[PDB]
Amino acid sequence: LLPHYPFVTNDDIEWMLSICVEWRLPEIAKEIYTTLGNIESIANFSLVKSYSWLLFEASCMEGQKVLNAIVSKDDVIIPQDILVTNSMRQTLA
Amino acid sequence: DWVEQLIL
Amino acid sequence: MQPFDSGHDDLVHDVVYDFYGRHVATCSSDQHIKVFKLDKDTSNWELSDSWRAHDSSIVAIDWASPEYGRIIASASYDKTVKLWEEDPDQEECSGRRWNKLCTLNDSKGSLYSVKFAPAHLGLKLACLGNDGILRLYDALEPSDLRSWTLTSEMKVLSIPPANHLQSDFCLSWCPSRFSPEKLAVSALEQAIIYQRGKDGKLHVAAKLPGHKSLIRSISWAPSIGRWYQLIATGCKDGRIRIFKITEKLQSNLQVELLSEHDDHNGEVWSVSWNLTGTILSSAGDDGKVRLWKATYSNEFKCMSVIT
Amino acid sequence: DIQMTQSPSSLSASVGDRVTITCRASQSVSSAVAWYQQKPGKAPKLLIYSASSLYSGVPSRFSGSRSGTDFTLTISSLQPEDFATYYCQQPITFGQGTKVEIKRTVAAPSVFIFPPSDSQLKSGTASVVCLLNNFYPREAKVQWKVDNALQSGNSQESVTEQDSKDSTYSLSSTLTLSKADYEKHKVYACEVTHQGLSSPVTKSFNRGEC
Amino acid sequence: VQLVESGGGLVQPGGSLRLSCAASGFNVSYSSIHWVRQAPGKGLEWVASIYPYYGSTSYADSVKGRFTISADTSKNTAYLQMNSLRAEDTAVYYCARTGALDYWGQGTLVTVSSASTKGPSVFPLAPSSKSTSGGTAALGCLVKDYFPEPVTVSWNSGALTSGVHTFPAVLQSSGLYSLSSVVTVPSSSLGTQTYICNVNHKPSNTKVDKKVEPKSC
Repeated sequence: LLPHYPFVTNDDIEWMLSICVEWRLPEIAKEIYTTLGNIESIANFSLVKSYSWLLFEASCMEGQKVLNAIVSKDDVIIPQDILVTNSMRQTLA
Repeated sequence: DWVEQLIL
Repeated sequence: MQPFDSGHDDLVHDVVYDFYGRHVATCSSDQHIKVFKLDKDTSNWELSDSWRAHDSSIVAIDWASPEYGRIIASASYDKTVKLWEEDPDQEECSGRRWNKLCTLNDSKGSLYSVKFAPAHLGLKLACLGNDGILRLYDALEPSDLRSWTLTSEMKVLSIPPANHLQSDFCLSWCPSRFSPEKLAVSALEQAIIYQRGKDGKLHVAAKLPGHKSLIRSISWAPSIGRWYQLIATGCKDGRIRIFKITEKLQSNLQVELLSEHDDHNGEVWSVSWNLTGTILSSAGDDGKVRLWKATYSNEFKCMSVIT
Repeated sequence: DIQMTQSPSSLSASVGDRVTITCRASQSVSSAVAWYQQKPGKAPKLLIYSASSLYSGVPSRFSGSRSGTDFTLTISSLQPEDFATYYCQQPITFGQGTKVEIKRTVAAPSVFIFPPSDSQLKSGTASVVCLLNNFYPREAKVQWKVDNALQSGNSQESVTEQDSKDSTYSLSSTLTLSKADYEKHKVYACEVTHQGLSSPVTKSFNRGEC
Repeated sequence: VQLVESGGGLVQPGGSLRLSCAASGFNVSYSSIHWVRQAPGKGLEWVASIYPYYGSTSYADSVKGRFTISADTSKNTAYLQMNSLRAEDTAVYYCARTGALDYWGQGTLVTVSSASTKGPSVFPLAPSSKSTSGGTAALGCLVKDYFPEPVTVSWNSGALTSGVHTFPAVLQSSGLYSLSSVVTVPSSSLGTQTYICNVNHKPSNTKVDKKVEPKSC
């Protein structure tokens, strides 16, 4: 049933997730999230293949060469939330 | 930490 | 909720809802595919995009799970199956909002149906046509929505006579997530069920006996809550049929007939299910739509008649 | 602390006109800039976030853009309901605001003078009031005269907000005197100078006459 | 979705007030609550914020050491405790949230001063005896010497609204406010219709009704 929940807000999604937790539906949560993932959006997202692609993109951007990058290396909250290989590589770059 | 993850 | 014009010149064959029920895909003989959007503010349906997609009459259509993006599939009499993906970076009604992702030409006969498989199996799909051969296709690498390989081919019918305009074929996967992969197929008078074997191949696991004419429609019902499966069929003999399938000549599948209904007095063209498989719909010659609910005894009763 | 400078601080534009408001950050902030609209007497309403993302439900005539350290809010076709103060935002700091009004044809004021009531004098003070009704533009000049002597420092004025239908202003001016000073003089007059007026208008009364 | 703000009003200087912001419709626990204030006729001033996630708080220089922002995730409610309040702190106070600032409090007015609440006096602005025949006349009421703001004015209990202008108050050098309200009516109705102005000053619980008519000689 849950996958059909008419979520819109952030809270709606968090509710869904909370129910996936409460019932232990990691495959469901993984799917819901997959639906959410589908530049800023990509940054927010940062399955294995996708992560690899994101890594490659980051590398390309670095070779070509802001807040997100600093966080990887309001702000405190972001650092707390952040607290993977692709990410580490981008941070190194 | 960031430089230990880059070396890995 | 007043009627509206599709924008099609020739007769319309299929209409399908997206996952959220806020979008609709239409395909007609004028070789066009239209996509409508349900505006939040003004509760009206308004054309999102229209475009020419085939060289012949487009008969079937279907949406893929949202967890794979915005994807539509079409089947036409031009012996092909095409796949499209919405590009949000295009104006609506521009005719360029949906890019062809691929084409499947393996069929050597016109195609009558195409259905995506349940998301819990990956981007998968099936198709059936004049050649009487069901084909399964898989988008092996979910990143390459062009990498469509052919997963399987099965001969449904064996000897289709070269002189019959009277042809009908239908598909419907078992939506169930916690049940072994399987799908239903109708071919003329026959209706048979396929199930994935341990060998990763499709085998005929049963047949739905009783049809005394052409099967116009079939759909597998969502078995949320139940331990059994239910599939309904709208035959040309004027009867709606509801079969109960339980798994406990070489099958592991049982087949019960739960109901039969002739209330339509004429051919039953469309048979559809609820999102919960709680309501079943039927439409036919009498120009009426009937909604059915299940009794406590598991019989089916008409809870309303629209016209 | 970061300063956000909006230009202009005030503007007048016709319905259907394209309107541009700019905001310059003291130092280099990143696209972390939002635009708001505030009607008078009400909470601000978000228009734009991340410099160029349109907040959900907001009419598409509103758009945001960035060029380096210059942030731009654009209204592609100004509507009568769009009068407000607009604010940019990057401690969190807000720009000083840009007031947007609707421009229209000149409208001359109607002028009225009111003597102090008996009840007011009755308490020791005398307020004389000059009303300028339904005019445009806002810049009207009131000059009080008492027995033809110019007055300064003993008057105050205020102006209504623009009328929502005809776009005019009204203005009230109050001349305040002691009862004693009021009683030392005969002719009380308010002289109004305004674009719509081809020459100044004077309304007056004589103290204690009817 | 809705923020709710309560607990402002009138407060003596050096005094204290706790403002509440009761939230609903969103995840208080991962949001940030901000307080932004607006002094009469001025722009918006951000004073403080709190992360409900980390509990981190921060403050504008102008309120630091006097204002404390806090939050109770278990009742979805945030607070701003305002100590040693000053005239400079008089303002409408808004609570707002971030997950930009998409959700805003309806605002509550904090007025900070020692002056006693004083009801206004209400005087007629009587229609000129020289009012033009077949023309338009003006009449009004002058609402003088009250503190603090605000005052409201209606005509004929709300039944007369057309041609009404109620002006912004001005602050006299005495420290008391004055405002005027006027309406234009046809001249031929001065003999025949009744015009009554209705003034309310909630802070002092003053209500006055004053009939405005031409002066007799």
